[PDB]
Amino acid sequence: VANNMVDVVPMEFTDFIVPEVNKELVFTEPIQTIRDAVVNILIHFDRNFYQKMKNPRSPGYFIDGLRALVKLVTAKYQDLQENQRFVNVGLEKLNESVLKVNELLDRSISLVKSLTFEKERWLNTTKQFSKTSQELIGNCIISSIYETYFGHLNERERGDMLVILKRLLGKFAVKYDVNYRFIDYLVTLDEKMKWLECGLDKNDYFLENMSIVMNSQDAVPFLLDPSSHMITVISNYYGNKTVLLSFLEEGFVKRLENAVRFGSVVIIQDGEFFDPIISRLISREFNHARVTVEIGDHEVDDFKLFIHSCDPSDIPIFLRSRVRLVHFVTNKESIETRIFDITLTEENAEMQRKREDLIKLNTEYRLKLKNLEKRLLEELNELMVTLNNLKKEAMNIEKKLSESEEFFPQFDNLVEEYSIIGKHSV
Repeated sequence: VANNMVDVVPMEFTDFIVPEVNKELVFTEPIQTIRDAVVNILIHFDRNFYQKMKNPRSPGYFIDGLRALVKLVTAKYQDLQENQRFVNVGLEKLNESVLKVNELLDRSISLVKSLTFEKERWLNTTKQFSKTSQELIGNCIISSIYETYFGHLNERERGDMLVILKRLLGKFAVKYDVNYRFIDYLVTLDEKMKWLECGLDKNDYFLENMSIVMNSQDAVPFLLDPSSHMITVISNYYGNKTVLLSFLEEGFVKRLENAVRFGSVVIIQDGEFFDPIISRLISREFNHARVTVEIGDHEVDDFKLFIHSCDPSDIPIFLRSRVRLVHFVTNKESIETRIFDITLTEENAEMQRKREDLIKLNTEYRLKLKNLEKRLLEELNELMVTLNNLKKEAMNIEKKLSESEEFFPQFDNLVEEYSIIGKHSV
């Protein structure tokens, strides 16, 4: 099943070294390509996941994870292919311009130095894209698994399962990122600003949960929010598009049929009292004629569905398999993370502000450097000024990275001295 799912997407783009593992640890055909290693890794993760969560085990998580893996791999691989084509064309254009300049003593020395700097930058970029290509499949596994398995987890168990996943990636010799983060890699600053202005909590966990809620295009999202603030933030996010509803209301059939005819976003309250009338809609068993679904006793033809519930105590059978289960329930790990964050923001706001501003400035510097590189490559298909500006931006980025590396030991010492306070408060 996994092989037929992953044999449609180009995976065999990077090198692979065959690891030495036990014969009992492998399940598919002997390791010859990327696909068998990916399947072995993900089935080992599935077994370890069902061992950790401790009854029959539904294979729906496997299908959801395989679909999300396909989507993440195709999107990230397409983006990396465009970036690699762009840097290759840029290197070719730079080599042609250098040859033309050398064909036609201070100016010659400056041109030679600029060409050498451009060649060194191109070599460093080639190494960077090579590392990114080797890293790509590992990051895609991390992201899709995080999307389809880690929704209903608190922070500590989520981190432990991520540790298990990177250990499994290391065992089958598939490289990944030592400092992976969903927010930094697949969320930009504009979505962060949008989420925070809509009324979201400043903690990272609720941001991640909202991200996997709005990045689940296959399964319908389930929200277990006892404090019911996600209803308000979704209302603020969607504006007038929200149509709030619950099973307690009598006319839910009329409201849903009007909504699906209009195509509005619907949020359902009281998730513990589900009615199977919309089981066709939550399962997306449509018929293509025009796309039609059968709801109730009458056939009905940009519609989204959300489920909201304030019951942290029962999820209906087969709904938990047809939904994306996320949680907004505070636990001991959440308490520890929140008190750590508030302690950090109350002891020294200058260091936190400097770190955040440095990260944002590095991102803006990278964006400006990419824009300037695209502009100069478009102009080529003058040069010294753009090269000097790019060198200055790279030097500023390196200085900010060095400052962050030097301040990282201070953060580690703070964590070491404040774990006592964290465990005491818990």
